[PDB]
Amino acid sequence: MIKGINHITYSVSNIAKSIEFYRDILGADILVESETLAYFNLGGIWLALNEEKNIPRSEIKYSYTHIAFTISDNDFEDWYNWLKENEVNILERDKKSIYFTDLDGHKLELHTGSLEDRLSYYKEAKPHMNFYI
Amino acid sequence: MIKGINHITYSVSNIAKSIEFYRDILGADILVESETLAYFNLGGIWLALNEEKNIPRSEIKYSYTHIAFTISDNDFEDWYNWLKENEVNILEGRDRDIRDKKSIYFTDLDGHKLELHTGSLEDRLSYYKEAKPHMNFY
Ligand SMILES: C[C@@H]1O[C@@H]1P(=O)(O)O
Ligand SMILES: C[C@@H]1O[C@@H]1P(=O)(O)O
Ligand SMILES: [Mn+2]
Ligand SMILES: [Mn+2]
Repeated sequence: MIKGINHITYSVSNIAKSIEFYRDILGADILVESETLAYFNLGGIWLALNEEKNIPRSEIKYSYTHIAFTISDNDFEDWYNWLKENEVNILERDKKSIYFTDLDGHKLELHTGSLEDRLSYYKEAKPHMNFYI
Repeated sequence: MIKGINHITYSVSNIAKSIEFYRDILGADILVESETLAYFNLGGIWLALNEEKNIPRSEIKYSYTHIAFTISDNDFEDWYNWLKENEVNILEGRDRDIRDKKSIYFTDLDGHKLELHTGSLEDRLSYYKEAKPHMNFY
């Protein structure tokens, strides 16, 4: 049986610059680094970067695939301004969300809502969906 | 401050067969379904599938980007055998020292890379501190 999330690994083109992004902009706590890998604690999640210099990274911009992290409604504005302050690549009852990318186009989200919030909205607005809970 | 993981969302080309993959092979608990999306509990994580037509998905098999989920050492052979039984696209792992703990790498129907891993971050840091002198610790 799958017991929980273990780790998130991102392929990056420049470990040095990507480390700066995750550490200095998202506040990830660096644990180890070499020339080709870095590990972080980001919101209690084991984050790993592995440098891959020469792989194709053209198609990633087309996919809605992403990982959302939790922030407070209280820190929403503060995050938005900090990301804007840092020339971060921000993308344009659902609750609030900021979408952005790291340096290699990996889509990330800061979200203030819960699974319960989203289920309740869908029960009200979209009762034509199938609900199992 | 980032408080923790909120959800993981995959873009899928055929949501019907991606639902069967996550539900019937990985044992994700399905919560919601429409023609365009599906929500699961997988290992206490909010997992979302979003159907997207005509996105190019050929480059993804070249990237090491992936998400790893925890299984028990006790369940490792049963997981492996189960993914084999269901003709899952199991990938050739990297080379593995005993201290790296154990892993099964595979993809879903859209080539997203997944890992079943039996170790902790603590185990890896412990392995690397003893075996990896080209590494910096903090
Ligand atoms: C720790 C980073 O995911 C990689 P591994 O699967 O090569 O250990
Ligand atoms: C629910 C899955 O995250 C997607 P959303 O960002 O479209 O809400
Ligand atoms: Mn999202
Ligand atoms: Mn891994």
